Amino acid sequence: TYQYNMNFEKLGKCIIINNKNFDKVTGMGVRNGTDKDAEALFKCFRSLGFDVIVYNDCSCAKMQDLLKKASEEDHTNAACFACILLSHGEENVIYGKDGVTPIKDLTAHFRGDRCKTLLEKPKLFFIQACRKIPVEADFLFAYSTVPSWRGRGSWFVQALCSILEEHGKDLEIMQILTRVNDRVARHFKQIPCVVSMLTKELYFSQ
Amino acid sequence: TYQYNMNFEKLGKCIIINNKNFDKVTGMGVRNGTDKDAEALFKCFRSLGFDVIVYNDCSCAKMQDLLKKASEEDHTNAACFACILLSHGEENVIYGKDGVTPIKDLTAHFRGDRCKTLLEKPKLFFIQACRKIPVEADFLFAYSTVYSWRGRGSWFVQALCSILEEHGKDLEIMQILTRVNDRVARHFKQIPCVVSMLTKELYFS
Ligand SMILES: O=C(O)c1ccccc1Sc1ccccc1S(=O)(=O)N[C@]12C[C@H]3C[C@H](C[C@H](C3)C1)C2
Repeated sequence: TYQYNMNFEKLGKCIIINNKNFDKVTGMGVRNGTDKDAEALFKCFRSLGFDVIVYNDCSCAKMQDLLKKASEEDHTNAACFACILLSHGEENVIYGKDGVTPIKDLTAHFRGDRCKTLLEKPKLFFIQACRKIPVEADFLFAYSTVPSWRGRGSWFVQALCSILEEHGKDLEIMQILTRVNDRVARHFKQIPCVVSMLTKELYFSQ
Repeated sequence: TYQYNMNFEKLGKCIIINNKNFDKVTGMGVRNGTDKDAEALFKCFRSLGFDVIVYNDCSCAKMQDLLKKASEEDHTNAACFACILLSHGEENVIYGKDGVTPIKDLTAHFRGDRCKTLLEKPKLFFIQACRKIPVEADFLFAYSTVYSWRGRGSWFVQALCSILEEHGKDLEIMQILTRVNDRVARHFKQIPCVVSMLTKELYFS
């Protein structure tokens, strides 16, 4: 009634996009520790139940392509869809190897009026970068820093993954991300932000 | 450990700001039924434990001031502090009688480096736009929209109050708001947004 329904063949796709290396032209730098964060995330979301795919040094044009192609896929048998972005960022834009794409444009592909197969199911978006059913319902964003600090990993992620490894299967999504906020805030300063359009409670299990 | 602490003399002040009437020179419109919502809200946050106070048709002047005066008060005996805005809106700006004041201005007053006594305590902001602890930690915003549609109440408020009317004292803040995001979407379509920098679970008891 109040859980999001999990009685699905699969938990879902989980697209990690690990941009470490950027063209000189951007002025952005090699992002060190991102590899440690893709691994943490890759493994954590494997354990959860997600069919993880890690993209690497992904270009703005292939960030926009692979998410569109992922939204055109059939999700009829998936409980949700996660997507995880590990790049550089500015107000309302994630970076690629060749430039910047608006984050809203990347997520738009999974809107209800486009990705009918992910209707009524959580669309999760986690971002580590420096900054008659409605369509935008059943979305959720976890940005690393309120409008992002990290070779020994990054704070938001080291923490996100710690918390999923233990309570990931026994705690609601907001209970988790909240605990990730306290962890980042106390020590790991910055504070992570969480936007929820979710209309139900998201447990990754039973 | 993981719940926010409520063992305080008071739950906190709750400033409701009910802009129904907007000046001619300003171009904004009557938001009619905001008084049904403000009252709806007055009772809900009254039952919860809040010292709700309703100011009506404020100036952008009065708002930024009225929130500055509020941040400077003493909360050592308060568990949190609530605030509710019922005006017209556009992007990162709230409206008044004389114009618009950016919302960051209203909230900044309660940042960790300003209001030492509401530190590590929930700062709650509910907003209906019709059309080593960090500084920005422990705020929560509930916008009514990501338009926002409304006499006879408005959808966002109607639901928020219903859900609190019952589950206010036995449900975490995010669970409540998650239900308020469901009712607004299905029963009526638009969707409310919820921003949490909370670092703990917020129960009103
Ligand atoms: O500094 C505080 O006032 C502040 C204090 C505590 C929490 C957040 C903030 S900011 C703020 C305040 C109110 C509502 C939303 C935000 S926000 O988290 O989304 N931050 C921005 C930062 C810039 C100015 C304005 C519009 C846009 C760009 C986003 C607020």
